[PDB]
Amino acid sequence: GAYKYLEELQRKKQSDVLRFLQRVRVWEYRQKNVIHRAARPTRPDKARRLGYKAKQGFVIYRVRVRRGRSLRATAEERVGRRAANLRVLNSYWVNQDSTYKYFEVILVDPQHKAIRRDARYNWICDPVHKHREARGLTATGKKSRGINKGHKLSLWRY
Amino acid sequence: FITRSQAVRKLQVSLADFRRLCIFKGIYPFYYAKDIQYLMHEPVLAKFREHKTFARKLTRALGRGEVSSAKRLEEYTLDHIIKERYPSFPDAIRDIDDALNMLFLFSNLPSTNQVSSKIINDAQKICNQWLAYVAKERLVRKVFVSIKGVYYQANIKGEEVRWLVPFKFPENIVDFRIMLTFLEFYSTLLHFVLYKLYTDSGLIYPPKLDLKKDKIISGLSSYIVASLFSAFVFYVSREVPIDILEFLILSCGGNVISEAAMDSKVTHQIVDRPVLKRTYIQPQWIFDCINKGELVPANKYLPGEALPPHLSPW
Amino acid sequence: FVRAESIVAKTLATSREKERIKRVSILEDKKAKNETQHIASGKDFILKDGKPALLFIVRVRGPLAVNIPNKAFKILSLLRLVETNTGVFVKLTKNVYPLLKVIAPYVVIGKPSLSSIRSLIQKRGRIIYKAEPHEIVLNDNNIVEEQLGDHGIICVEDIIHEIATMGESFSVCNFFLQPFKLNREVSGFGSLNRLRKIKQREAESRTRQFSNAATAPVIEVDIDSL
Amino acid sequence: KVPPTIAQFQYTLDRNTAAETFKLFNKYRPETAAEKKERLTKEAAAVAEGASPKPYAVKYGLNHVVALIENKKAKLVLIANDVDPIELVVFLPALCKKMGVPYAIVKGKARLGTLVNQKTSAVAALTEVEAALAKLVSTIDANFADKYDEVKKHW
RNA sequence: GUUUGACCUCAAAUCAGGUAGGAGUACCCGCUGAACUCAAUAAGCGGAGGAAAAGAAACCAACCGGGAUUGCCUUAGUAACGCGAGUGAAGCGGCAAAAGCUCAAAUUUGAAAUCUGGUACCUCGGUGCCCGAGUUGUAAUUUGGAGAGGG
RNA sequence: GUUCUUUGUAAAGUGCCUUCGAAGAGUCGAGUUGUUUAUGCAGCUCUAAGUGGGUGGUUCCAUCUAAAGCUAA
RNA sequence: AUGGUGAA
Repeated sequence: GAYKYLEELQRKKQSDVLRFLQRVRVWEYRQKNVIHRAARPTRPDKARRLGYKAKQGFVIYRVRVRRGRSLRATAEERVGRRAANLRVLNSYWVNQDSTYKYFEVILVDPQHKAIRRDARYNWICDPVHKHREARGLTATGKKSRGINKGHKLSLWRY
Repeated sequence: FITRSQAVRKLQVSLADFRRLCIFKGIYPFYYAKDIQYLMHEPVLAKFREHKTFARKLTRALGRGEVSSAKRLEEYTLDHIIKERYPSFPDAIRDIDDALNMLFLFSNLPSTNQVSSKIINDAQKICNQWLAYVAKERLVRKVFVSIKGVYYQANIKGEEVRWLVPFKFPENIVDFRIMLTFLEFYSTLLHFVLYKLYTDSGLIYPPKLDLKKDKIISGLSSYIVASLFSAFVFYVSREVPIDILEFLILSCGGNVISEAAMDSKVTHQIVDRPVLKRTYIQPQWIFDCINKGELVPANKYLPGEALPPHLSPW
Repeated sequence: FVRAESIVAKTLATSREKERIKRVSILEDKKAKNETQHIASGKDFILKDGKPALLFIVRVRGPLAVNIPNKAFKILSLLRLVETNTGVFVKLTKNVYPLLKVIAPYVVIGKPSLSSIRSLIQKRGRIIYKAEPHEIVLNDNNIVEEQLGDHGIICVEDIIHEIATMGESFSVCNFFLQPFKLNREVSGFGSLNRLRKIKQREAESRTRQFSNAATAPVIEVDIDSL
Repeated sequence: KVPPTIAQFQYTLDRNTAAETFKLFNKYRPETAAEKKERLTKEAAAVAEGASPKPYAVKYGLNHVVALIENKKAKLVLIANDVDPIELVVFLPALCKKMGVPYAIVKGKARLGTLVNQKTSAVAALTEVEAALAKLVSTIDANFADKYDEVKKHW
């Protein structure tokens, strides 16, 4: 599949092709608003391996955050604030700049009947998952919370 | 009240479709708001939008290719408007007197880029039913032979429709688009009017028709004042239109034999040539007799004699 | 500027048309001589003879843009059917019989009807005469009574009878009629017209087909189509 | 400045050869949803009242098109230039060259997809065909793969 | 063929189908965080449910191996630190309950087999039809305990 | 228990023979600067491997497959 | 110190 090659191509980010792509896309991202909808993910392999699908109900956003709290979590919270009715399942890096960093975030609509009608994603419609990014329950949030594995008063009646 | 442009913008419908909507409904002064509001609620707007969407989707398919999609995409009548403008059948008959002139004119127009052959065929066929019905109830009362044509007046339940029959000569060819909409509306009205008239006549509708006879004359002799010319049979010379003479005689109850049939009680022969070799009579005799029921003998209309002053019967 | 494909296609079509015309003419020359000893066929037949019969002919467009060939072009010029969608009535004869094959690919022929002839005459008609560029329609019979009528053809009905009954004045009237320019089928372009033309073109292949055989039966189709 | 690996597109097949390729591809347009549905309904009706050669169609889906590639099953590969994610198609010409498979580039992804029903197709390929495929492949080679074999140069 | 439509993007709707604000806040999840080492305490900010969170190992283990997560006893007031005031755990052991697993990942290509919306019937939905989403990937088949093709 | 349906060259499992046979990147890691009860997190330059890599103690051994996610008790 | 209140 193309993803097998896309992953390896994206691995060598310092390569000339990706260096040119990043500097081409940085200006386009800057000309856009702080938060704007993305028709398609610029890194389809990353999104697809992150559980994103092109079926109806899935929405890709992009957001710019100043450089210099975790940037990923801040971006997720910022996109969730504007996208109140959407759930920020996950986010990933796409481009970085000297003054700003760009992280792509994939949103899943729980109200859409398509998302509710499939068993592979209906779990996200539960009220427990509301504002998932707010509580830092995402991948970036869990990592920031330090949820690692391993080392890394009470009085009874008698 | 709102301006015509303001009303169009409110309806957000191009002027081409607004013309059709107004013709179907009728709006005029600058224009009263209530009429525009009533028009906006008409279902015809939805059908027009559907037609526009169909056209744009067809264009999309044609540009993309795969003509099969365009062919498969191919899968109405203003009945409600008829009731609104014609609350009752007598009202429709009353409005016929001026509405059907357009249809009768279109019945003889030539096919061109501005008018599809189907429209002309439908207009001609509508005449084949109108004349057939009129030749059974014998409602013809006037036959004024005017320069514009033979001004027929059929007593259609006492409204004396003033429909005019254009001459069979080529009608050499204005914005036909409005004329096309008027013709479509009049044909939609004619469908129901003819259905009602045929049902009233007691004949099963649609009745059978003969096509071999149509291939010979193509007209009233197919598709299956009144006391005049009872059982009379007339021979028509090569200088008269059979389409007009035959209809009047058939309505009167007689019969006609065409000279060009291969191109007895023969009381009269209609001839206009100065040379002749049956009671020879000019065509004016039949018209004069029908106009007043005179049933005057042939002595007053021998061929070659001075024509009498035919005053207009109105 | 014109792309190469057009020139090559025109050349290929012209070669085939010229070969077919030459073969048909050579076979007809031997058939007329009545030798009929080493040819495909000598008799003639029509399937769906050279006996008299009034037929209507319509000039159809196509085939591909073949340069005007001498034989067919001259034959059409005799009937002055160069313009597309033009038709004229001709008296069928044994001498005229090979002309059908000579100009078969460009025209369609058939047996008309009295009603069709009457409708065509009464609905269309030209009199290109008195500068005399006017295309005056048969508005009145006065022109027919004056210029015509020497042989007794005084009105339009007389012309109809002569055409249908093959009268003496058939040649005179037919030339005077200035044969009619029939309207084209679709007569449009744009959103609906493109699809309508594409749909109509399919019937052309199944109706206007040329077998190219030297002994091909005369192609005939009912004139009731139009 | 674009790197040598980029700008391989934009320089695409000529007008005449591109038109010939489009015409050839139109001869093997995959059955559309409506046609497939009606054919299946007809087959069901025939079976319900009272075994065919393998079909042929153009390959368009990127995943399965690449799957056919590397296996040497792709006789010809056609790629769009205006694809938004360039990385999806940057490596495709290189893979085709490495595997020894003819490849070509075209301008307009939508025009590429118009011959395969879908709105867009990015890339397209053919698995089977009658005999004009060899001539088209030779023309594409001599006009793009050998005439512009220096694509690795320039910037 | 200077006409055109597609695809991509940017806007509008008294258009149709949808959702977030606020309140409560004992418990819970993150940010920020003051003073008598005090204290990752209090207040403040944002978000949720009946529990929240975590949860099926890049874990602990140096054993004759255990084997999702969380609570209790014990480990233990021990290891360790500031050796000084004070802070301060964790494996193993016993108790109550135990459940599994899903996608990226290799060709469905002899058939995008997937699904949202509108409409006509019987209605926590199903059927036919139409459109749209989809190929820059929607169903089944595979999630390391491996797994797939065949006989 | 009672029933109307059960199906279409439809689905699954198991032992034998054979051929094939993937793994979450500005991520682990590393240096620094702030926080933390000398673990972790955060800003930042660098940022890689797949008979590879993470954690440990003895002359290199034991276990696991991270950088996606759901789950009552 | 935290969070508010008001004034010339």
